Amino acid sequence: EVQLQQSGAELARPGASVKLSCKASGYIFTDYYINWVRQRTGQGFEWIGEIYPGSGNIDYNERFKDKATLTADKSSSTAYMQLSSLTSEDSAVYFCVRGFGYWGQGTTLTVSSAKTTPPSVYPLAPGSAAQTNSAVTLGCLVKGYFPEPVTVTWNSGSLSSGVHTFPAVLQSDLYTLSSSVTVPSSTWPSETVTCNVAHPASSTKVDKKIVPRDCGC
Amino acid sequence: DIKMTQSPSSMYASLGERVTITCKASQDINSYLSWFQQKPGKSPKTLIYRANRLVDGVPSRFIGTGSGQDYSLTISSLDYADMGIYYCLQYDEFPYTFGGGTKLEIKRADAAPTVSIFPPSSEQLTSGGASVVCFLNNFYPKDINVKWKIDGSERQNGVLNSWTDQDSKDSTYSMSSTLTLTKDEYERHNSYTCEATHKTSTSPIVKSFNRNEC
Amino acid sequence: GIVMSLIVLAIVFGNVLVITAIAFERLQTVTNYFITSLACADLVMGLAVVPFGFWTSIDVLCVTASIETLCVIAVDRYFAITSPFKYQSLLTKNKARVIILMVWIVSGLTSSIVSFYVPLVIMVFVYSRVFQEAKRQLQKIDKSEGRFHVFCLKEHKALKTLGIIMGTFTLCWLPFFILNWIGYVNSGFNPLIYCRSPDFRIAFQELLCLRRSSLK
Repeated sequence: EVQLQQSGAELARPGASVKLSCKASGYIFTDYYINWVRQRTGQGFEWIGEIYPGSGNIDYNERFKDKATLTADKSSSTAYMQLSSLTSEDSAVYFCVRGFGYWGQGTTLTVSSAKTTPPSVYPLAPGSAAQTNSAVTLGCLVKGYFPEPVTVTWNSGSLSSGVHTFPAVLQSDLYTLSSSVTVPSSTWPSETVTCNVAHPASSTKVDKKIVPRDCGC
Repeated sequence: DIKMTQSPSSMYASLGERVTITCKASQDINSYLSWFQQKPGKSPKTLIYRANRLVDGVPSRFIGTGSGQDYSLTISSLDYADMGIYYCLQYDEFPYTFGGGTKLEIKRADAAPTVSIFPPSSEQLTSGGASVVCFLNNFYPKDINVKWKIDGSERQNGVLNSWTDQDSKDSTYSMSSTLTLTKDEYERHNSYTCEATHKTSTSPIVKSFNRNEC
Repeated sequence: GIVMSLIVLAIVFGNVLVITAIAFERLQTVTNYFITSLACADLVMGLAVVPFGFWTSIDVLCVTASIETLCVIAVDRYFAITSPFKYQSLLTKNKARVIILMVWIVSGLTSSIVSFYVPLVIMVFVYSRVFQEAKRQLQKIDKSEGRFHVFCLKEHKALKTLGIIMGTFTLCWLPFFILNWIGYVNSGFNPLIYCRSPDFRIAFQELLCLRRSSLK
């Protein structure tokens, strides 16, 4: 039970300003500095600066010198990062570490002129009653949403062994993704199987059961 | 500020062997270096700091050992769960600079995919359009291939592909190809096939469906 | 005039909330024993010098004991750091008083070179040495300390609080020893910098039946 809570999803219009937070709770806040590292899409890490909650020393990295401004809250035991005049290239995942020991959850900040729009979970069931396996693979394609990201579990987290979820590929200024699942054919149509979906950017959670098929196909 | 190269970059080790990445900074960090792992879809879990001082909880098979201007993270007896991207970090002086990370994959046994295609769910259809999903699953080598066929014809226009990183258990590769259409677009054709060609075989694995009986 | 009258209650309040603050257990130390000294050298010089303004007698015994005490700590704090052991001078509690008592009578038996130059000539370097050699250490520390854990940066700010109290009493009484009202200004500046710098913050701001951020 140690952890720095983070927003996970943050939308911001270009030129504006977000103020990410990170509620650490599981240790004594003022016994570790906590840096704020930025890790853009694709890969790579770039330290944004380090602030020592206990004292006040905030050593910024030149680059973000005037861009970001760290700050800590001794009481709340949470720390913040002021990101001013956000630009298209300021979009990335912003991490809040405990001095490079324990990392935070992450906040998928995204600067965009775009308007949010929640997903559309549609269920994919087997076509023509093709009982061609000891198993079965259904899936649920979450189409069109924004911004990133979107948690996608199955059976309310219940199911795990054999479930794949693919990275949201963009497509016409809107994200689209999907998760397939294998189970024993000896189970699904018999026992219930739902697919969960979560879009924090919109604070939108969703469940979609998988009714067999139109009996005709 | 303080460049820190990191060989290798790519790297395929099989289960059991001892893999190894080596980090070398520009300056001289006084063993003020750390090693962590990024796994797709997760926040970085740190393993070692002070060049060799394992973090609490990290499995005893990880070993960091360098000094002055060059180090190296290493694991004897590579475990399946050890797939991801490890990066070396230096905190000797400001600005803290990261390595570039070497990514490590695990060589498994050749395994063809288990493909499956689904027509548009009535639900979407009513909404206004139709997306056809085909799942090329659990296959190794990573290199795979798909091509949509429609009414004997065939095309690759408006298909949304995406592959996954090495799976945990099966340590295999799975891909998802979707060809997004319209209620109309889709209504204009009957046959719909998904052919996947993977080294596994020479005969494309195939799956199809018609829009009528269905 | 009748508007600056609010500047006396400031030299009769902030210096009392401090004297009482010291006279709590944790707030009792050699450092806060000399800082609590400049309280009687601001309150007495406000309820005995500012009002009527023997009146020019206590006007010197007050400002000649300040830059003198400022010379004291600068050395005490030094002896604390240059010390081989923990951070906290060796000046015992009683010998701190015995040493404090001798700062007044010698301030009474007392010149810009005797009660100003001399006390500031060294006081700025005995401290300079400190603020400096307090840096080499500050990070001769293990980088890992604080980011991997499982004198520090704190006591580095306690010299920041004592680093401006000695750095404000200089720009307030220098243009005068080189404006007599500017010198009076450092009467409501110490219990002012002790809020957003040292522990005092809570020590005395919440003593008044929980000020504001008392989980308001």
